[PDB]
Amino acid sequence: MHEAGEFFMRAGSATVRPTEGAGGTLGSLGGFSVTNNTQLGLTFTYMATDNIGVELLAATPFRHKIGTRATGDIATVHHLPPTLMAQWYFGDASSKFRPYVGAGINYTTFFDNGFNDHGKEAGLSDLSLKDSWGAAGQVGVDYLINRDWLVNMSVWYMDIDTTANYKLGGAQQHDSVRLDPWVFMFSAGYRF
Repeated sequence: MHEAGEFFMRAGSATVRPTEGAGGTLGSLGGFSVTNNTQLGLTFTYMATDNIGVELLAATPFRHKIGTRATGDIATVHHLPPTLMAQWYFGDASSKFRPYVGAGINYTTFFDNGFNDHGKEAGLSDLSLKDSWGAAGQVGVDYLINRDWLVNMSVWYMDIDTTANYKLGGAQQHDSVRLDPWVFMFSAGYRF
């Protein structure tokens, strides 16, 4: 059984290295400040029945502080470490490694801190950080180290969307926030 209903569990070794500029086109706006820490989790890949499967990466709880010029740090904010990365096998039959092209999607949901005197007392405003989906296209390759276990290697580039707004005393805000740091996805994989 090397396809369809295949269950393979891996490690959640996500090496994040935030230190880029702003985007990657020809603009500059939306500064951010997040701490790097997410190299101790676990991944779970499951195939349906067509060389296609979903990979769920879960690790420690993400926590950081707002680093925008708007206020310059003042409120708290936490995201969800649990992300879903789709995987699809493109052309396979006999090779030295087990390639796989897919797309990593960052599942962002659940509320967080940030509220204040008026915000908290108003159960709104301040929040900003809302749910979103950080889908990004990328490829991956797994080296067959052993016959009972292998190693999966993958990486990212830049592609994520995040909504920043809420109800400010009875208003509808909306701020575009993106945070796609240098996160490396690599770890061992085994049938599970």
